[PDB]
Amino acid sequence: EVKLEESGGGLVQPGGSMKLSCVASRFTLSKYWMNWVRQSPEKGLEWVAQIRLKSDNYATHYAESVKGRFTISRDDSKSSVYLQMNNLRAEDTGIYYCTGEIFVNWGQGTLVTVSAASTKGPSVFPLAPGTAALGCLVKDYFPEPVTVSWNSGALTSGVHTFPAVLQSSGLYSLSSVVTVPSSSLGTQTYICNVNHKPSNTKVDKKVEPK
Amino acid sequence: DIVMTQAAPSVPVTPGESVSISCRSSKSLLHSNGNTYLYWFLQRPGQSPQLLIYRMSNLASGVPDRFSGSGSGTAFTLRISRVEAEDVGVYYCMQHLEYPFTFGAGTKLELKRTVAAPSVFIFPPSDEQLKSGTASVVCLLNNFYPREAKVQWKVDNALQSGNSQESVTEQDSKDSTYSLSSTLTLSKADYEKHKVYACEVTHQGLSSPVTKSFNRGE
Amino acid sequence: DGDYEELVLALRSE
Ligand SMILES: [Cl-]
Ligand SMILES: [Zn+2]
Ligand SMILES: [Zn+2]
Ligand SMILES: [Zn+2]
Ligand SMILES: [Zn+2]
Repeated sequence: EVKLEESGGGLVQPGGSMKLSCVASRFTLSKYWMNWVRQSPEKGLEWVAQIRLKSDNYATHYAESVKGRFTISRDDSKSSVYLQMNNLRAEDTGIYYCTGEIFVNWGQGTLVTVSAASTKGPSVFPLAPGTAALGCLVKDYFPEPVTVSWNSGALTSGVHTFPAVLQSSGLYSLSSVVTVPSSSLGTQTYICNVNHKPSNTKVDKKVEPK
Repeated sequence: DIVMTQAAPSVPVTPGESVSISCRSSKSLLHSNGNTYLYWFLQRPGQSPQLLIYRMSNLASGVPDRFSGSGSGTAFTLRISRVEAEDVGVYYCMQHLEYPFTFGAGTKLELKRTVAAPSVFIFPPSDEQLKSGTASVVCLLNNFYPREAKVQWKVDNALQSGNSQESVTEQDSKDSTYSLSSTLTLSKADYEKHKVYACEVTHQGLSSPVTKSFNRGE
Repeated sequence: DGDYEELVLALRSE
């Protein structure tokens, strides 16, 4: 199966530069036009840029909002396409995907966060309790994302990890909850496995009743 | 520029029944070629967009034959004959007739189900948190339907505004229900002033609003 | 395979 893979995203200062890469496997890149498409909750799916073949003199086309700041390029011998992003704005934040000519093949996307805010690791607090409810609150972190699991993935049956909410002054919060029988309380150990890769934070927190 | 309009931000369906998703363009997408330059995509939650239809009416390879696409120049329709759980996500149209290529805002497919009253729980702020100088009171609303839920926070049975946030899970793949969290943030000193903390929930599944509370002491 | 290439070439217009 064809596979496209993007890399180079992360947290960047407004006015700064960032170059994204896209590597193709089981795909003769040299025969196909390539595109970059981005996604934000604000603007939805946005087509960013396109690059044609060597015989098309590598012709490029760009979205107007990106013209003059972004440059799309290819290196067929490295089986790769690139997006050089200069003079970055807050509006440029989002998931960036590379795709092939007919939009069948898309990578998993790379997250680009354009902000003057510094990285911050979260705090993990327990949500202690027929059926009983147990949880973990992952408060105060920047930028996104955080990863929450339960008992190293052994207990997935009734888990609900909520979407992150942005707070008062640019800091995120998230709650992760689970449903288990009342008989299991004090008999079965319940632990939330937390990680926030941008700040290099990893927390293993046990959930016990007060 | 070529504007792609998807009038419905969302559409509800009972599993096994049919649905139509509309899209419209501000200019004809018909090329002199005789082809209509329109794509349809499905973006399942937490996944990359996937192609369903190319040239307005052609099924992309490996797409189920329950999908179809039709239209006439500026008005387009995606149809699913019998909706399955794997069909939930966001449906987008896209034109590639002219630069820039443009997308519609998306239409999300939702599954209808019978009413389910939420299972409500209240969680006091942890002792570990109070040392920091802040209190987070969490209210969980478990496995309910429909999406509409009224969550009223009470501190000494006085109504609260501006000091709470909500987040909703995506429709559950197993039973088509939603789950909701409602957190109340108060300064430790303000939390230490009041005693009773209540979470009041109104939902069509409940005969009268349900209240889950606690007294700060215990 | 050449099925994807066949489709791309049939769809391509400049
Ligand atoms: Cl493709
Ligand atoms: Zn050419
Ligand atoms: Zn199927
Ligand atoms: Zn649940
Ligand atoms: Zn063939």
